[PDB]
Amino acid sequence: AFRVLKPWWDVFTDYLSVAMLMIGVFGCTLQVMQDKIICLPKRVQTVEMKGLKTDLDLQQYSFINQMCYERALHWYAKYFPYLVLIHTLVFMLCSNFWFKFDILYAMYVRQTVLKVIKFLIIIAYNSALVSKVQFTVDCNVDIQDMTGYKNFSCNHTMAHLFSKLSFCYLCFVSIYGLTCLYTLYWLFYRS
Amino acid sequence: PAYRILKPWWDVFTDYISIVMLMIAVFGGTLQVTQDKMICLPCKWVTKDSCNDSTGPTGIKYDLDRHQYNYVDAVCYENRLHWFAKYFPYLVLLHTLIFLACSNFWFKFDIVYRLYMRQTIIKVIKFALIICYTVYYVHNIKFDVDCTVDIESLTGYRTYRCAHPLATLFKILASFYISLVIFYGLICMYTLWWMLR
Amino acid sequence: PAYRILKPWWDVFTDYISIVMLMIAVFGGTLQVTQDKMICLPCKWVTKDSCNDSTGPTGIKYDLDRHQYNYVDAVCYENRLHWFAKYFPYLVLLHTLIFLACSNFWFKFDIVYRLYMRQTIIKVIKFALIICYTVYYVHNIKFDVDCTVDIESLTGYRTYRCAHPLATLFKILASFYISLVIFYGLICMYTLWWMLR
Amino acid sequence: PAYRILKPWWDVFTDYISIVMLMIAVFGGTLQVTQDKMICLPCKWVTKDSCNDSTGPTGIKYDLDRHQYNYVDAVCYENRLHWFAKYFPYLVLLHTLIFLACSNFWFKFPRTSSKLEHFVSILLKCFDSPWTTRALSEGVLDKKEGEQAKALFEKVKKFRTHVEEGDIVYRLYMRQTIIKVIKFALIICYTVYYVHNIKFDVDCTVDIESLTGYRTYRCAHPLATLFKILASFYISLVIFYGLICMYTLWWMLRRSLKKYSFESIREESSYSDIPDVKNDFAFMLHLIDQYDPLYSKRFAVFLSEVSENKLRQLNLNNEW
Amino acid sequence: PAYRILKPWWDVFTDYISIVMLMIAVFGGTLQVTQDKMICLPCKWVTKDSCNDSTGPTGIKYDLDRHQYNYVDAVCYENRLHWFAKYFPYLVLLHTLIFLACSNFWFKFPRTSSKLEHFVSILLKCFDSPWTTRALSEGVLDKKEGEQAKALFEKVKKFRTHVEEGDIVYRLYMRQTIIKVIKFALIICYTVYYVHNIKFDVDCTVDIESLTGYRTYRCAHPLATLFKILASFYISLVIFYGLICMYTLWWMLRRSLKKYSFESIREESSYSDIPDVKNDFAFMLHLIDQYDPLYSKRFAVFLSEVSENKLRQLNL
Amino acid sequence: PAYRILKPWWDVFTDYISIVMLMIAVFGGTLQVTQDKMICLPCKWVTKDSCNDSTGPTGIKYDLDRHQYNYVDAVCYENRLHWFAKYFPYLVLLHTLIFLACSNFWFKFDIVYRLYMRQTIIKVIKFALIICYTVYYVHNIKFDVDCTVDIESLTGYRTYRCAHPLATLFKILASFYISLVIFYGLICMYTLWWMLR
Ligand SMILES: CCCCCCCC/C=C\CCCCCCCC(=O)OC[C@H](COP(=O)(O)OCCN)OC(=O)CCCCCCC/C=C/CCCCCCCC
Repeated sequence: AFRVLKPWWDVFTDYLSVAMLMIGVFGCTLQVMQDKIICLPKRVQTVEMKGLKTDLDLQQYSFINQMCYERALHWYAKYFPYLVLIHTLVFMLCSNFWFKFDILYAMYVRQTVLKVIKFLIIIAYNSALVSKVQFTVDCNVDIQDMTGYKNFSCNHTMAHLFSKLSFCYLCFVSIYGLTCLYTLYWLFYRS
Repeated sequence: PAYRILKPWWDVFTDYISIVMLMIAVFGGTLQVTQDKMICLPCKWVTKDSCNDSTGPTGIKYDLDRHQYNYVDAVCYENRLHWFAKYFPYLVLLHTLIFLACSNFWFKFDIVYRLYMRQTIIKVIKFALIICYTVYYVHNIKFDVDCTVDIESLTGYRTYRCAHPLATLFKILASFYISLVIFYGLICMYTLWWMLR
Repeated sequence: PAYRILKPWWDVFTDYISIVMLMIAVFGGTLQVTQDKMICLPCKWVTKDSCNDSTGPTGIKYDLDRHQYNYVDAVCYENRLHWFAKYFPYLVLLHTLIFLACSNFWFKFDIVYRLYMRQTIIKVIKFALIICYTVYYVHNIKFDVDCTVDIESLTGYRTYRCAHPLATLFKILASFYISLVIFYGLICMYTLWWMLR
Repeated sequence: PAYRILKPWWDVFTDYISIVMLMIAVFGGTLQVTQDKMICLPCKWVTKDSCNDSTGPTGIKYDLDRHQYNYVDAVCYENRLHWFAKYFPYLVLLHTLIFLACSNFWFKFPRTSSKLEHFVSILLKCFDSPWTTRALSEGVLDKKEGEQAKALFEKVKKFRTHVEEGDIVYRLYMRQTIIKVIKFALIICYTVYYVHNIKFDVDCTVDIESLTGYRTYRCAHPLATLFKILASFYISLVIFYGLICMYTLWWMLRRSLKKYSFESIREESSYSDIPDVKNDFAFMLHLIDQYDPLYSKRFAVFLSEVSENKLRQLNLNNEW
Repeated sequence: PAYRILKPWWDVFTDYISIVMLMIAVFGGTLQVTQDKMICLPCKWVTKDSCNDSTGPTGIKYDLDRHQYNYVDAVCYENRLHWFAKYFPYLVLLHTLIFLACSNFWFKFPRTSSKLEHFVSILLKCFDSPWTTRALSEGVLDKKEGEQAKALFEKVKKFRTHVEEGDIVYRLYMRQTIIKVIKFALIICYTVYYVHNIKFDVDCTVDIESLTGYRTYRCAHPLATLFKILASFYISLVIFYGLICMYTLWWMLRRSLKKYSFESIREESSYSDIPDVKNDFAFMLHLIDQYDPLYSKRFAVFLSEVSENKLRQLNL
Repeated sequence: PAYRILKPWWDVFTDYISIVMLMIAVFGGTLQVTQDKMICLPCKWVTKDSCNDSTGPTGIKYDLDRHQYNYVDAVCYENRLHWFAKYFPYLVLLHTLIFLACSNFWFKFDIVYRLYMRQTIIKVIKFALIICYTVYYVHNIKFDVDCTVDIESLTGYRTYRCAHPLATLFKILASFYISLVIFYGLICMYTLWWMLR
């Protein structure tokens, strides 16, 4: 049993990585649902209101749905759980890297530094690209030849859920990086 | 293992309460991921952003397609449904997971007794925050939901009156959840006093 | 373990009946989660909030969208369907969970004799309550349910005649569930008879 | 566990048939839960509530919404579909559960369970005893193995006295076999008589003209022939089960299983003192002979008293 | 249960093929359960119950509701689609279940299972006994080890007497393999001569003219090609299975399994009176040869009375 | 078992990559059974199998039933889509099974050294063939498919501009696969050098 040589930071990171995998599985299940985006045209042809007749079939609506999923929605907004799953696989692979490997000190600080830089890169990229998960999307695909409308407004059904999942994911990686930075401080504070 | 002598009846009771809270969270998340939606019909005759609510009977033609209806349902599901009514299963999942981490803290972490003392303070203060936030927001879930998203440029109407089908379920789930939390907290509260005396 | 000598014949059969009731419970819960809904058609002829029910045949044009139909189903599931017909699998879940908690409390806890006698009395009175409370309400699960929700300002009708598809199958569950409870009480009767003799 | 010695080939056959039967039940159950439906189409031209069954051709308009059509499918699925086509998998699950409970009924019944575990334990540990090898070989006896052989002799005499009085296990196995064969007969009867009611085409007359406009509809049940062939397959399984059970019942009536004879073993061996056991002893010894005669041959020595005298002589020489 | 030494390479390969056939059957069955739909469109121009197939194009309106289409789909999927194209996954379920039952019959048949576990247990006991190593390398003998060595010799003698008499295991394996080969032949014949009936385009003529207005319909079967692929793939595996099975039968006619020759083992060793065993004992010795002849070499020294003599004088 | 310590680091790396590429194949198969469709919209201006493309905007009426759309999509999917895009997951599933079976064939059967020779050679040659065939056909996983079947006798159109929905993701999935195999191939070449050392 290596639990004696497993301090609190390693066990905390293990449980956090399990949480990462659970979050990624939940996000993949969210992406499993067929109904992803819902698109309606713009400028479509007490006061009584009347519904606007878009003059569109079901399959035309589905076509605009997938087209605006293609060319208007952000790639991170479409594969955020995908990146989450890949990156937690990387986390559990390189979390036991020192265990699965002055050479002892060397590979231990190598593991800590690799974990720290992965954490920092994840923080930078997530903080940069998290704002792109929006509900109201403006889509300007050129399918006027088939539908008749050149501009569309769409809604991403689970965009709020992806933003909340990204907030929880960022909190988890934040605790991860705080405990790993404490590990690095303890390692490099003394010889 | 042989830790049942180190696990007294309050730790086992809180563990079982946590298991029930976990499967409640799983049930809520499953319901929200599969069958959760809203069903919105526009208010045909409106009086200042308010539904006035007024030879045989014929169905009202809104002339909205099924897709426009889907758009209205999603848009009203975000901007007007109360956030607790949408994030209750994820909130209870997060609370259950943090309770599990707190209750199983010494099992993989007189310093042990002081650690349990700090653990009990943290767990009981989280119980206090949990019960306050849950009690204050249980009555903020309603079946019939008003909506004023101002999407007249896409469907032609402003105000909508939607139905949230599983909303009551969440309230009922939340209701049961309150009992569990209270039990958990009450049990934990005794432990604090049991170590205070 | 070695506690099988403390579990007589009646205990083994009651445990097996409890597992079988748990399978019935989870089957009903899965049906409620997945395929529970209603189909509600408006009544063209009405007489004071009641369906009047009054060469080749032709179809009746209700002049309603699909989504107004969905709203009618949701509102007549919330308002005019009996709560027991909606919550019977969940109540059976609660009864089975508390029944397992009562049956196996002395294993996880003249103290033992006191728990055993209390559990026997509780299980007999709980069987009586369950059989009475389920036989009383079992007629609320009907195939045809006439609903009247006053959504004329949003739909165009006042009365509808819903059909509940998974109702009668629930009946086939419920009676069978009751039958299992009957057998439980029968075993309990013999136990009490043995407790008298 | 080590109960497989008490289960002959017919018990293993019935256990596997019941497992396959349960698989059929679960498959049909998820089929009925998820994909079971009816596609009901109204008859435009009718004659006394009966479908008359009457320039390129063009389609026939019914003016029915999707919700009216769903109502028609639901109403003609409940009111005019045969109940067998709807609840056949649940019936199969019930029959399979009852068969499984009957098969393991003497296993969990405490009065027979105690006898069964005692018999299995002392039979296996008598097989493990080297006194059987030393005796059927015929001193070669250690103090410790002689002591445990004496203890096993005492245990065998005690169990023989304890189990000779009652034949409850034999009666329980009789009851299980008779219940299984009569349930096979009932299942075959009603399934054969009711399997003709699973048909693809159903003419439903549910009288919902006030809601849809048509009196009679013609419905196609998509999962009908499937629910036929499965049922036919199911019937085949039951037949096999019944035949197996029939043989078992015949095997428990050709000779008296409550009177065992050691004539072959005590004739081929030097010991002619081994008596004939009766009642439950005889029944479990017959069940073990259905596994192999070897277990009975190695336990017949421990059942003997001349072998006990020879062992006592060996221990007397060992101590003195 | 340590039965793996009794299943040769052909048995393991056939079990793996049956497992992957179970996988094929499960996948085909769940696809047929969930997404096996037929899409039937009527043909406007009829030519003696046959479809004529004749600036901006305009769509063809049939005036059919979404349920009328679902009814014609069900009718022409049931009546006119060939039965193999519908129940192929259930056929492969039944066939692979019967193949597995045939493979594990002698494992689960107590009359031969008891003999098999007896034989396995004594082979494993003789595998660890050190008189075997002393005899093959051909002395010190502890009292306990000499005791279980003589005891194991006596079990070997009694168990040879018990097993050599009958041939139930040999005849049951004969019956098993001949049933497997005849059923493989039947499977290949019917599957080969029926597989070509999986077709994507089917022209149905069901006479629902009173319910829809059209007599002849053209239907797409989107799960045909996949079934075709799976069918072909399934057929290929049976080929493999079939080939393997013939090998076993060929092996079981290559020489009489009811007799065994110890000529090589006793010729290379000093003990020259090792007797040639027969029947069930010879047959399971042959199977252990097909697994590892080292087991037969290790066991062969307990069958000679000369080794009994050497063990007696060493123990004396 | 008894083979835990024989494997070096590269064997464990190959096993991990094999597990990842296994569940990649399985998840692709789940996507293929679940949401594998493609939506064809008929071309309003067809001049000898060519889509010409020469107030408020308005939609286009194709006058096709939903079932004629279903027939068009099914026929354009099974007649005008490359086998690679349609059967990406079953083929990668076959590759997983064959790769894993060849990686563990010596367990199921210097004969061992020659067997592991043959298995390593098979592994590296199948890596090469898989890379070649995958990069040679990776271009056919594309969204836009101009299908042309000429079933105008049933639809009234002859060309349709379909767009495959689960393609680009499939593309990146395929991309992931090749990248994984690339590292696998790298490790494989190392093994080759070892067994050619
Ligand atoms: C011969 C029998 C052998 C065993 C077979 C057992 C039968 C299983 C019975 C059903 C299993 C799943 C129940 C599903 C019920 C819900 C149905 C539902 O929601 O709708 C069907 C739904 C939508 O379909 P359509 O609308 O036709 O698609 C759009 C057309 N382009 O269809 C689905 O795709 C169902 C969802 C997919 C999951 C079901 C399983 C399918 C097989 C999975 C293949 C890969 C699995 C790998 C196994 C992993 C093991 C480690």
